[PDB]
Amino acid sequence: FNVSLMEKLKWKIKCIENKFLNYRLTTNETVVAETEYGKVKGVKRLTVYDDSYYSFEGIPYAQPPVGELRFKAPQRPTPWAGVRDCCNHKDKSVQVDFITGKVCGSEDCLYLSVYTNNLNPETKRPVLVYIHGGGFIIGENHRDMYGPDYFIKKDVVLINIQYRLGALGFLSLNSEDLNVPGNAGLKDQVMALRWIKNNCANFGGNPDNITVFGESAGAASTHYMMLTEQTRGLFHRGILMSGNAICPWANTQCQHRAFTLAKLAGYKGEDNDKDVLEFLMKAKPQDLIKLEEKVLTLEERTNKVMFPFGPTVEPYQTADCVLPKHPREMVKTAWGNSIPTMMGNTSYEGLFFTSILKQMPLLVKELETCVNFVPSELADAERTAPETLEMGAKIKKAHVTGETPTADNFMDLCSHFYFWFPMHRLLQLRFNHTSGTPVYLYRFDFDSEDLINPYRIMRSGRGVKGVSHTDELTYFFWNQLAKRMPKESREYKTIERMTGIWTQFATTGNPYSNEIEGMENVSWDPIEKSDEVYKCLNISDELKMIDVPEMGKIKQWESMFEKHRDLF
Ligand SMILES: *B(O)c1cc(Br)cc(N2CCCC2)c1
Repeated sequence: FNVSLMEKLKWKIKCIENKFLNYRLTTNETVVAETEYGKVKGVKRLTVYDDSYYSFEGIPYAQPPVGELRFKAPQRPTPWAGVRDCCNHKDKSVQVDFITGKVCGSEDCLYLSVYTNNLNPETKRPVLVYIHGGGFIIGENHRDMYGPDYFIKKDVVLINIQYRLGALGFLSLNSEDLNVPGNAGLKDQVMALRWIKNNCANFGGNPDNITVFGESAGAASTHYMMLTEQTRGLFHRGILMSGNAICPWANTQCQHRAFTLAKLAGYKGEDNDKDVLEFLMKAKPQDLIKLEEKVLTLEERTNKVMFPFGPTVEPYQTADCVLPKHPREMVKTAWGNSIPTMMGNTSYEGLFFTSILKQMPLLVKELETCVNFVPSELADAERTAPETLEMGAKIKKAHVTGETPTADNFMDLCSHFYFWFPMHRLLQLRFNHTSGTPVYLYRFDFDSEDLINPYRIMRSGRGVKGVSHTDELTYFFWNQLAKRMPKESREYKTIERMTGIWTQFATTGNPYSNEIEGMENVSWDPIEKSDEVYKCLNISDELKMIDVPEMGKIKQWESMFEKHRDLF
């Protein structure tokens, strides 16, 4: 699973190019802004499209979670006299670099970045807050991956946050005396959102008009931020891009896995929460993150647990508790059910798993009965119960198109298991607990290899057709693999469309505007509870409202809950 020497060298070359471009697009125009915690100094930067924006990076929203603060809820940062230099980014959270294979980052990572094309707008502006994905184990707010260069064409304030990843963000212990209930990384997000609420006006933002959005684990995070009581009314729109909290990969009960991690790292002693914590508290952070890949058992991997540490139901209550119940239970009471909401997925999500399939062809044989993809809550432990075989058959008829299952059948199935089916479950649960504010659906169906992002390397997608999970990021954010596209190019037009639609929705709670090219004939209605078939804006070279192509398969997955409706 090591990225090729060829791509490692391409990547090293691109990292160097990025350093020089970043320098070249820096200006001498520094500015100072006020915050609750003291003055911050930022700087204007340029874009390759000859735009410019004010950039503040490395604004702390919490105390560095180091030493005794490791694995704990974030605390408010210490204020400062004088001016804090925010003209440079800070480290990303400790994580494995997927190109190099080496551990990178720092425990000192609780920062956010703020961007706008005008620090003194004549009216206060929509504030968009992006939470990055990466399975809660990788990711950053560095502009080599999430550059604001496209968004700042619009009159908005854009904020990109970091939050703790991996075991450092998501360790969880049952022992109440130890104050490690879990979800430290989601609590990081909460404290970032509180900072934004109370400070965005200083950068020209409207604190009464905040939109939180994210993709993949960032979408699950956004959803968590819409579910938890901790954030009630902190913001006003939400966009879930290819994920939510009901996704099987987006939460896990990981309380037993701390001991395993400790033991991988050399711990000698018994499985006792306090002894385990003390060992983990002294370990080098890079040693723990490097070994995180080894934590899951054969059984857990088989049963489709994707990450050893992630969002979890906390075993006891604390003042900072974010997830006191399972996400489905949390939907039934969520304040965020009553704010304008947009959700979507790409047209071939499962293509994302091309790399894993290449290395483990045997996975395709799982579709012979499909029992491993039956939702874990329904399946028996060995996945041999006659009921489990029955449910797996429903899945098999949904995705296997011939006598022998194919790799494409596998990836199609993945689209539904990991993304479309959780979306369906969320929409149906939400309809029974909402003021009635609208939810809009999109389907991202624009395929190009003329402009890409780094995930395409991770998924072995060079020369591969189809719109994978993460392919839409390319049209939202600058990354170091990008380039200036001709303004009449289909790629450039898609950048304008995506940032336009998101800015339009952020502003009004309605993603339609006849000011967007190609939307002239679009009648984009939100989903109603009585709808048997979901309507979505399909985003390709043309913008077209269609019934969701995935609907039939979605209903087939739902039928597995025929005799278990209370679990749907
Ligand atoms: B999104 O943050 C996301 C979803 C899935 Br499913 C899997 C990942 N990974 C797996 C390998 C690294 C990130 C991310």
